[PDB]
Amino acid sequence: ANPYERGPNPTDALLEASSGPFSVSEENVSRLSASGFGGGTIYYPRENNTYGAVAISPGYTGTEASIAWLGERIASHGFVVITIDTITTLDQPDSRAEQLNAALNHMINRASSTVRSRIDSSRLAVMGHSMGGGGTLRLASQRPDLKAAIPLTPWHLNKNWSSVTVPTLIIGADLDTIAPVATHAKPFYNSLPSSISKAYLELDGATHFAPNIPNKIIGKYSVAWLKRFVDNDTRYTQFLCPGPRDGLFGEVEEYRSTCPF
Ligand SMILES: [Cl-]
Ligand SMILES: [Cl-]
Repeated sequence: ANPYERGPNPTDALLEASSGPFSVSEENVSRLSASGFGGGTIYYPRENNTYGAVAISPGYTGTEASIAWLGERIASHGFVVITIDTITTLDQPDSRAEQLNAALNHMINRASSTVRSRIDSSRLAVMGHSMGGGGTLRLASQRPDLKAAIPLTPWHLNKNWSSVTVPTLIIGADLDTIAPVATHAKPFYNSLPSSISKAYLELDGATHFAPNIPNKIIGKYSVAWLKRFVDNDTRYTQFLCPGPRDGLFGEVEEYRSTCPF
């Protein structure tokens, strides 16, 4: 049996809820004590166990407030999650990649024993919004030991991510005029190797700012992806394969994947 399984057997309704089954506490990280990034908040499950750890970046002009809901929701499904502030809010994707890496290292090495005792440092993931999603792709290309990557409405001038080996879920937004899916999210997904576990989920009726507002579909599929790949939790394959409905009258605009994985 899988030693990394946490929490009850999942259902659609459990993943769509505003909170998962774990109570969550928070640890503040000050800007100055955050070596290589701008501080942030660590959310963790109160139940003592070891969990995978996730670092999440905002985008250009964004602060951790724009991603806080998602950090707390993911932590409530059984993850230690840091939502970061960047060194400046105008940092570019490849800078955000370095800061995500710094934040992972902070959680493992420099956070309190309350946080560190709950982290399985061999099971790490990264996520980010917009330029933070571009930073997610860059770090995933640089760190094949990561267990999952989730770029949310990502922006990056580099379209070629054929070097990425990490299981990657790209979430695009159909109405996005800031990082249009035709020039960012879809080219990124298409350049990822066909031989990795990957998926593309395009939200219906959503703008670039959809990740900054509590969103049932972003929360559901982020958690399912992290469960399946950070925890190797095959109880969550059912949500990814075949995935959300995308036909006429569907849950999303489009879903693609390399299932069965
Ligand atoms: Cl949506
Ligand atoms: Cl929603």
